Amino acid sequence: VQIVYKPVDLSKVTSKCGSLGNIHHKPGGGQVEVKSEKLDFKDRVQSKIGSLDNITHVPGGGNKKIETHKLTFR
Amino acid sequence: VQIVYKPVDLSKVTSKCGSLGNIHHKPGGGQVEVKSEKLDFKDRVQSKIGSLDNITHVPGGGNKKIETHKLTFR
Amino acid sequence: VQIVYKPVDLSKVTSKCGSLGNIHHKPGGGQVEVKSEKLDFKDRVQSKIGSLDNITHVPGGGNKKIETHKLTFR
Amino acid sequence: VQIVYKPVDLSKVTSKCGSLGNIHHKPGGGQVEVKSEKLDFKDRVQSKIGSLDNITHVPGGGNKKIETHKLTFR
Amino acid sequence: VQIVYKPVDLSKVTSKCGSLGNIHHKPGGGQVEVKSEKLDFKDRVQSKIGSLDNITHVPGGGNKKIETHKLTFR
Amino acid sequence: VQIVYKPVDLSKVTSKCGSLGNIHHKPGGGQVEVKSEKLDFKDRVQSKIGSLDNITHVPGGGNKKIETHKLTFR
Amino acid sequence: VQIVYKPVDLSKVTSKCGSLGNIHHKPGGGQVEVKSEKLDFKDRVQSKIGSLDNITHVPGGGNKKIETHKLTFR
Amino acid sequence: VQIVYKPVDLSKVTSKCGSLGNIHHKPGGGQVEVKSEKLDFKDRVQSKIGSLDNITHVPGGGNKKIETHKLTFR
Amino acid sequence: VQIVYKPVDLSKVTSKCGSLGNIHHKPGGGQVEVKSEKLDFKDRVQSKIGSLDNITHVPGGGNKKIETHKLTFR
Amino acid sequence: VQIVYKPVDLSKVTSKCGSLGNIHHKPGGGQVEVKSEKLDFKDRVQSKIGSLDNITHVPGGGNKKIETHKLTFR
Repeated sequence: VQIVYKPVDLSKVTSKCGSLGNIHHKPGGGQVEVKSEKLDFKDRVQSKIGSLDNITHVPGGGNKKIETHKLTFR
Repeated sequence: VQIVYKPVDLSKVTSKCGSLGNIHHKPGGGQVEVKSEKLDFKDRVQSKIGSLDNITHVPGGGNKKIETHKLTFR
Repeated sequence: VQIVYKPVDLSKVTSKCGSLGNIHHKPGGGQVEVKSEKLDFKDRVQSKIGSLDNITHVPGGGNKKIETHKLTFR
Repeated sequence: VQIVYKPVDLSKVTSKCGSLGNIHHKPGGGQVEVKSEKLDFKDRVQSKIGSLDNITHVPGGGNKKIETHKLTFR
Repeated sequence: VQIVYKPVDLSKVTSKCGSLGNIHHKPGGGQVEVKSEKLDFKDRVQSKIGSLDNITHVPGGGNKKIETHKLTFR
Repeated sequence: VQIVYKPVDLSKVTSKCGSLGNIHHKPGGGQVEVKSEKLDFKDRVQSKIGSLDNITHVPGGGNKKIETHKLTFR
Repeated sequence: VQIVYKPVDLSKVTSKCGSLGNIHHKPGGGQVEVKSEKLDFKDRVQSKIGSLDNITHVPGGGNKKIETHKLTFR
Repeated sequence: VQIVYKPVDLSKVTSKCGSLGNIHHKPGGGQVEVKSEKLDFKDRVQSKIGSLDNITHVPGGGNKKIETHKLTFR
Repeated sequence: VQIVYKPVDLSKVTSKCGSLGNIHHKPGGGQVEVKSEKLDFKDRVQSKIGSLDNITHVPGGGNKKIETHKLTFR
Repeated sequence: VQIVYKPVDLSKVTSKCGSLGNIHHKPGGGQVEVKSEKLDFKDRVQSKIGSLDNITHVPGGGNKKIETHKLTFR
């Protein structure tokens, strides 16, 4: 029983951008009304209730590598 | 019983952009009204209830590699 | 019993863009009204209830490679 | 019993675009009214209920390769 | 019992576009009214109920390769 | 020269209504596009140019008497 | 030369309404686009140019008497 | 030369309303775009240019009498 | 030359309303864009340019009498 | 030359209202953008340029009498 785990990974992620100019985020907010009474969350819940919200994201490169290696022997 | 796991991966993701000009995000917000009473979430729930929301995303390159390697021996 | 897993992968994703000009996202928001009483979510639910929402996405290259390698021995 | 998994993959995805000009997304929002009482979601549900929503996507290249390699030995 | 899996794949997807001019997406929204009471979704449901929605997509190249390789030995 | 102006006017306008029930005015608006260059209005002009508009009028009685008495001696 | 101006006016306007119930005015607005360059208005002009507008009028009685008495001696 | 101006005016305007119930004015606003360059108004001009606007009027009685008496001796 | 101006005016305006209930004015605002360069107003001009505006008027009785008496001797 | 100006005016304006209940004015504001360069106003101009504005008026009786008496001897 011989298991050889040898992932040869050569990877490059490259973003080339000269200049990012005028980014204008001007939002006139509104109205959010939320009515509830009983909220039950047990395990690993991500919940946003009644949000007015503004996200301006300007990453120079925004590159993301996700690598998962799982080996299980039963 | 011999298992040879040898994924030779050579990968390149390349975005070339000179300049990003005028990005204008001006939204006049409105009205969101949500009525509930009983909310039950058990396991691994992602829930957005009653949101007014504004996302401006300007990544220079926006490149994303997702690589999953799973080996299971039963 | 010999299993040789050798995926030779040479892949390139290339986006070349000189300049991105005027992107104008101006939306006049409206009205969203949602009435419920009892919401039950058990496992791995993604749910958006009562959203008014504005997404401006301007990636320089927007390239995404998804690679899944699964080997199972029973 | 010999299994040789050797996918030689040479692939290139190439988008060449000089300039992207005026993109104008101005939508006058309307009205969405949704009435329900009892919602039950068990496993792996993606549900959007009562949304008014605006998506402006201008990727420089928008190239996406999806590669799935599955080998199962029973 | 010898299985030789050797797909030699040489593939190129190429979009050449000089300039993309005026894209104008101005839609006057209307009215959507949806009435239900009991909704039951068990496994792997994708459901949109009561949406008014606006999608402007202008990818520079919009090229997508989908490759699935499945080998099963019983 | 004798002018006797004696209009004996006895007038009654009567509207009897018990109850006015559900009046529902929900119109999905559309699009109006009007192009002109030179507009000249001299005396007593009433002009509506490029209107999208919604009028809900529910008067309890809506009674209107118009009485004009003109006597001219030359 | 004798002018007797004696208009005996007895007038009653009567609206009787018990109750006015549900009046619902929910209009999804649209888009109005008006292009002009030169507008000249001299005397007593009433002009609405490029309006999106919503009027909900619920008068209890809405009764209007207009009475004009003009006597001119030349 | 004898002018007798004796308008005997007995007038009553009467609105009787028990109760005014639910008046709901919820309008999702839209978009108004107006382009002009040169506007010239000399005498007694009433002009609305580029308005998005919402008027909710609920007078208990809304009764209006307009009476004009003009006598001119030349 | 005898001018007798004796307008005997007996007038009553009466609004009787028991109770005014739920008046709900919730408007999701939109977007108004107005472009001009040169505006010339000489005498007695009433002008609204580029307004987004919300008027909720609930007078208990809303009764208005307008009476003009003009006598001119030349 | 005898001018007798004797307007006998007996007038009553009466609004009777028991109670005014829930008046709810919740407006989600939007966006107003106005561009001009040269504005010339000479005599008696009333002008509103670029306003977003909210007026809630709840007078108990809202009764207004306007009476103008003009006598001119040339």
